Amino acid sequence: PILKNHFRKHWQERVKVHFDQAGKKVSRRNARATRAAKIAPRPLDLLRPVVRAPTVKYNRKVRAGRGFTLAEVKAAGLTAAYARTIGIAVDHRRQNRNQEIFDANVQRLKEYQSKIIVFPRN
Amino acid sequence: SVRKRKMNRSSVGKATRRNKDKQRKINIQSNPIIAANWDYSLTMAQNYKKLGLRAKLQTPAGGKETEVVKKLEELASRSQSEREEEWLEKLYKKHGDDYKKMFFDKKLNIYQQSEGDLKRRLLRWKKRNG
Amino acid sequence: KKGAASNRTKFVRSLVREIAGLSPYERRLIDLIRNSGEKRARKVAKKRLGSFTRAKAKVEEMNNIIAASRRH
Amino acid sequence: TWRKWNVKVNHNEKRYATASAIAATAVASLVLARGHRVEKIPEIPLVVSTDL
RNA sequence: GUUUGACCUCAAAUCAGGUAGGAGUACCCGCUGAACUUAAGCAUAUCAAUAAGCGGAGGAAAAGAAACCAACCGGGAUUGCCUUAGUAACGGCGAGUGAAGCGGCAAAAGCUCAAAUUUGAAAUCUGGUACCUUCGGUGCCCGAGUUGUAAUUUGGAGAGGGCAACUUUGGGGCCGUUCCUUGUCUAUGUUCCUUGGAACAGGACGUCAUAGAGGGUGAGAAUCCCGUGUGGCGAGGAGUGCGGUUCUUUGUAAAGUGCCUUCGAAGAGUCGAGUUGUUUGGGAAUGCAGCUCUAAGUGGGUGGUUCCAUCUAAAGCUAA
RNA sequence: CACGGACCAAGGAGUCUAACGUCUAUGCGAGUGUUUGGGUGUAAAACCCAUACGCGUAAUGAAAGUGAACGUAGGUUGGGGCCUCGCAAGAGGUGCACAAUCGACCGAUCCUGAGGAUGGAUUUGAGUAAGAGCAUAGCUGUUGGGACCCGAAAG
RNA sequence: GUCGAAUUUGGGUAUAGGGGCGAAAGACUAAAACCAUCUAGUAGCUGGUUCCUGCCGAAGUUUCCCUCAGGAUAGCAG
Repeated sequence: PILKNHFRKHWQERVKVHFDQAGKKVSRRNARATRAAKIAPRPLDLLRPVVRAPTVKYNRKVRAGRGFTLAEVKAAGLTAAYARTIGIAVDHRRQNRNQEIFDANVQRLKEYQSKIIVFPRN
Repeated sequence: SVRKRKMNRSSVGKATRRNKDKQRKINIQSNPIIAANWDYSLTMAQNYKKLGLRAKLQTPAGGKETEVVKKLEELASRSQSEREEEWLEKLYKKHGDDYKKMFFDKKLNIYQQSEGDLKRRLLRWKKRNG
Repeated sequence: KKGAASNRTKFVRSLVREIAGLSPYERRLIDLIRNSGEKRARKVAKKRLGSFTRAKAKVEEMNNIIAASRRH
Repeated sequence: TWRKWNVKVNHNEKRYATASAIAATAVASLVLARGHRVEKIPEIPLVVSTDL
């Protein structure tokens, strides 16, 4: 009546068509298989925390965080430097303010520590 | 092309590498218990659930004791120097157990060490001896 | 713990302040406080420096140069 | 190259066709119309034991 | 002493040892930069922060561990994909330009200097030189260096002591496995009749098939040959990923945990302000460049309706 | 008139894509869309899928904001069908979609004075008034791209 | 005034030369060759546009936005 066509530039030079969608899925699965073949008994990814999303819109939702904290790791009963060797992602810049999020993470860490089998250095 | 045209024409020979079948099937290396029990006909995640071990700690996008006992089996299963020993010999023979006097001695406790350091090191000396 | 006091850096800044002397405008500024007062002193300082919050800290700094040099 | 090559199809429509295709494997007259020399066999759908 | 000697700065040498240029250039990082065109004729604008030109790198480059986003019940380096979304914003509000946070997912990894005395000891390093088990090590010597090389410390703090009768321990071989390169072995008709120059065709009879992919062979050949499929046996290397066996470990040596006790710095011609020019979706003046002027430490920056929140700049590295 | 056409062969011009739209087909339907990805695979095929997201299910106002049933979801006027009677014609009841007119609610818009109340009158809307859309495919239209094929006074 | 005019040219070897204004210095704003790219540069035009049959089948016009252009929108056929 509206329409805006951004074809005033030399658009025909930069046209990326993703024919390799099927090729790149295979490539990532081969990558995962290789990583799991090198990291044999371990999962494939670090233990990630539970986290509340920002903004009025999404604060209903609970999502994965980057890492726990020095606080959540200490309350679980271990050190940050040792947590990384057991494959627990640690976030130094994140803060602890909500009690429900805190306790959920501590129990996630505690249940993780019961389920694991750490190999000796010998 | 320009260079490829010559290389497909020359008597040098191509450096042909047939490394395509090796891209899919990479042998498991880091653990011999897993190396013996890994069905290569199955995938990565299928070989994890077959053994029991959790492959991804976050819940995946999409739709999804035989060996772990053997692991559990193999997982349930600092001396002193000549000069340090002879130093503790001197301290015990001159004092005995009076750690206050033992650490206030300038002649034998040349490094002005505490009482706790002395009783710990002497008990290491006493366990290795009679 | 925004600007943690740091007894040593307060000493160092004030130690260099007395040794280095004053910049030619600050040299005018301290003459201008004694003769014309803080009114015109802040006016010149604001034109010289960037903002008004700059001129506050600077004229007060120069007033402490005067407060120490004259009395104690 | 940026010609359309792959075709998006509805998923339930795709499953409609796959169900219909199974449904037509046990017709015995569509099996003869499709090709398949199926005159000298007992019954359709043809089922063999699991030992196969 | 009108002498002799320290330094400082600046030179030279076919001195000893090194290193830079050129090529390639798809992608990648910069610099520099148009026009045809399109907009109603048209200084803005548009094509376009494009092409051409110039420099600089690698297998990726760049980016990157917040002077980040937000306003939440808060998230948490970068990068990439779907989404945001032709949305917010810009624009003779015209032609047109045009994001980002959130959410999902791919992949994920963290760190290091400078600034506080090793001062019971420059603990550091390069070169020369003689040996040895040589991507190095050891001995001796000339030096660099206090205008600061080492150890400790980087905000997640951290450091010096004291207390647990608190917890732990390095390095090199050899042989296996991992990987790379390379060699070799592993099924069944050349049986009959007709056509044909020739059988690999037609027909008749059979085999092997985890092999009926392909090619060759005098026409359409699983069964003639090479191959294929399935496993087997070797050779030479790379290497520290781990599995064994084995030789070394040391010295009042190096750490970690929790508590007590005593202290405790954080990047200036930089931020900023003005200013001309460029540039952006950035009206909030978005980034940058030049020029004038030029700060502070209960600092300073960036956001949000009296204040509040969140970062730590002006130093550096880092896979996917 | 003029312009093309000596003869033959072969080549030789409404194509692809993006965006938006109509009509038709198909799947599901107040929902709908797997294919960003993940899992799986006999391996670019096929077959499964978590979390979100897109469009729709609610609009109005500049924004703050507010937010669609007095009634059997409403009365009157028509209305394919169906139902009762009619040996038939015909009469009556019920009335689907849809069309006209008088009303109820949402939104902003003034009196009433209970501060903003109960009630009063219209204006606005691509309103509510018992949903109709989402997705794929086909014919196709408009606009942007070299854009039906060849040609221009060039910077 | 009048590249007067190059006669006379082998080899080597240079410096210049396009515009209004302005005393000059300087600035406003216009508009000699070839090769390759940007470049498929711009069409209010010329030329051309590829098989068959069946059926239906116009208009060549009013009014409106004035208009030359740029065309936009009731009738006829669906």
